[PDB]
Amino acid sequence: EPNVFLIFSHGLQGCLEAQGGQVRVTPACNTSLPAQRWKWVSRNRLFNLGTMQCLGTGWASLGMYECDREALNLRWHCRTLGDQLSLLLGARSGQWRIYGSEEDLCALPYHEVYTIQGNSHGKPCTIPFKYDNQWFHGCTSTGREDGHLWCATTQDYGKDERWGFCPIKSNDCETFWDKDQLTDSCYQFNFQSTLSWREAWASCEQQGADLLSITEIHEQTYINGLLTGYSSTLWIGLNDLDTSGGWQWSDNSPLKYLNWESDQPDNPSEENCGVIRTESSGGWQNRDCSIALPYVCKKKPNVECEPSWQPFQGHCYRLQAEKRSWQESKKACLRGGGDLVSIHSMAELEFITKQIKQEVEELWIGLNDLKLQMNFEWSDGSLVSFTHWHPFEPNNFRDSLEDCVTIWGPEGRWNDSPCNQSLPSICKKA
Repeated sequence: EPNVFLIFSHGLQGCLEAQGGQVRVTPACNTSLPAQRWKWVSRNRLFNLGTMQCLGTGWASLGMYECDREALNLRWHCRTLGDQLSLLLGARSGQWRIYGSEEDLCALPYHEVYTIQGNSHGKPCTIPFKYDNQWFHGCTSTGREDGHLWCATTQDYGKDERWGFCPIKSNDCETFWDKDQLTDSCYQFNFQSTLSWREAWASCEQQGADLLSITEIHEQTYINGLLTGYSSTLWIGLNDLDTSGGWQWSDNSPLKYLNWESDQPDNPSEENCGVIRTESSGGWQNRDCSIALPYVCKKKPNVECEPSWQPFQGHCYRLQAEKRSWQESKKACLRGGGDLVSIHSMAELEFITKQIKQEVEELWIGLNDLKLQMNFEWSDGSLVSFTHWHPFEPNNFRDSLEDCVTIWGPEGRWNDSPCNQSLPSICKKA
């Protein structure tokens, strides 16, 4: 019902129809009628709800045939379909569009829907498929008692007995999820499935979810945690993929907590997607995004300033041209009754970079990991709600221990560097 649509011709002023094995175009289009209702399916086949059959011709013997029929041509490219109909039917501006909205017929293609459990290793729903000589164009609950929506991963479940569960967008977390009662976070460890990162990213999105994000040390300890006793290597949605940026979370979460393996990450150019390993007791490694590994999903239900200080929104900001270590830079802020600058918004980053930093190369900012290594916090106890690393940053967490963060160049993105280094700094108080 969501991605089912009606084909329409302006040149012929009528929608496509199917009757038995013959195709007619009728000017009076009613969405109520299923014989006029179509949807895209696998193998570039076009599926009809009313007839529960596919459109095809012969290698101009056009009509409607069973999808299983291999000897005919049942394949259609949406981008040419409009042009083809005009040829085989004569719709002699004269273009073919979706009935409701003037959208191309490629507006709602068939998305591979990835399974979750079952003897099928996450393999996508084969649509259509045949159980007990009945054609299905989606997931059905018939053949179960628990009522859970399931589908097959082959042309014939009677012959192959290959099945899987269906993804369900929801705001509860039951049967398919474990729940952390401290944070209302629901996690899903798909040990058996084997999908790419891009494929896995999809399978999570399909469930009103996304790939894992470990934003706090508590999350890692909890997960460490649920992995206990098991053997696997799982995708986590830690990517290097933003060409113009460093590491980030697939859910645009702030990268404040790290748990890389000792000699990791190596090959940040070829291996752009991160994984969690049980063997390292929760440690992170980066691998090739093309490889097929299990994955983990995560979802959550439901001013007048001082004289030398320029203002932005709630707070006042000032530049210290004097060069110092990170720590001695923070002290000079205290002497001013403020702390090292803290950034919580992109707007705040632009101002600080455009108005305050100006044409100075590098600057210390409030971010560090001195309290606990690998866990970054702002100096003024502010929440880390924003992360804007430069490409392949951060990288100095295992080499320096006392790892501190700087703004670098015009763009305003960040490098991490030992607090050894002497640079200018920016202060912020209200």
